[PDB]
Amino acid sequence: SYQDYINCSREALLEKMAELLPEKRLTHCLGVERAAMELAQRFGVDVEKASLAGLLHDYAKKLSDQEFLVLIDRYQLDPDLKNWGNNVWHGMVGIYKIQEDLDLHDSEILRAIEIHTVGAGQMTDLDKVIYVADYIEHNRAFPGVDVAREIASLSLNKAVAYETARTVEYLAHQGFPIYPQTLETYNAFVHYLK
Amino acid sequence: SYQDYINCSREALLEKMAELLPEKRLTHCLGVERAAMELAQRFGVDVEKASLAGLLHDYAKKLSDQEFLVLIDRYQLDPDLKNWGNNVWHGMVGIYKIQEDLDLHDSEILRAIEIHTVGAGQMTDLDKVIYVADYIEHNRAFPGVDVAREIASLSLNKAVAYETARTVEYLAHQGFPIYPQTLETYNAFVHYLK
Ligand SMILES: [Fe+3]
Ligand SMILES: [Fe+3]
Ligand SMILES: [Fe+3]
Ligand SMILES: [Fe+3]
Repeated sequence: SYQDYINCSREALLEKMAELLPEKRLTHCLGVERAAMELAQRFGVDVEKASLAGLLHDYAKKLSDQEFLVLIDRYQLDPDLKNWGNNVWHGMVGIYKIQEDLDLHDSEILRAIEIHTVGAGQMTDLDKVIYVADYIEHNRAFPGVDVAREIASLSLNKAVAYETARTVEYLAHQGFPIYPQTLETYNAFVHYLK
Repeated sequence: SYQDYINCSREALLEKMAELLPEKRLTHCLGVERAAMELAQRFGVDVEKASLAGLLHDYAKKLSDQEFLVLIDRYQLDPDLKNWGNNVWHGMVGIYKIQEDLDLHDSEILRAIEIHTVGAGQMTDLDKVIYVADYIEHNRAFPGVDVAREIASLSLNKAVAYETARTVEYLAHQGFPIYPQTLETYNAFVHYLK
């Protein structure tokens, strides 16, 4: 059960998340919970850890900038984090809020949430499951999501590679800064595209 | 004159480069020489240093992999360079071959050639001139070169930003590894797009 990892039931968690997040965002989290379960089954990851990490991954999406800056100071995190924003923070810093609120201490689940946006050069299978689940969950509708879904049916690594390449491509297309850890992920996984 | 910086005349250099490079590549170098002169005039860079760096920038384009690996060892360069290829090497390592052949010691010209492919987070105006000249020289015909040319008529910094964004976008589109220094350039300049 979820209570093996957090301080409340799944039902209790959903009630709490419904207060924290817009409807569309909670719907997304429920989508990631489901997609993570399917991917974990496929690729030999604990379905329960995948499901919970999937539900929780965007728990901190709506924290204010000030709250994130407070957490960076309190946990004495990488000071460079102050140069970024919500997209980097909600996973990389938001894990601390999740830990405070839910008493989540499982290192594997925390790490999967931590890097769900930016990845890392080295990712566990759980990390990859959450990273991909976020991109392919059934509520998502962006051009090319069909390709991501097909790839994810065959190869977890190629799915990470594809998603990361598309993210880097889109950020450069839009003229947004690219977090350096994102490139670390990109360069580590891009060989899987062939 | 060019002989103020190298061990031969411009005419002598062109004869030497004609033996080293395919016709199309030498034509390109002549295009960069010209574009660098125009940009340097516009943005307050020594036109002579810009012209020479422009002509020389791709001097080492046709060195073999083995020759580059030999130079990395001989000059005890960043060992990570062995994980890359011609695109990174011809500037970053090729400067040593240029120095050997032509007795080029001017630090400014060498640096501009060194980073003409990947840029850096900190670039001199000469560095930016060569970086942009390479992209907009009159022989180039790629979709969007007209936009690059317009931007370069107004802002050197925005031209660097635009070129770097398009390069990162294209590398990710194609599924090629992105040299980390390229991202350093991207993140440093992307603010100029606005
Ligand atoms: Fe997220
Ligand atoms: Fe998400
Ligand atoms: Fe070049
Ligand atoms: Fe060139």
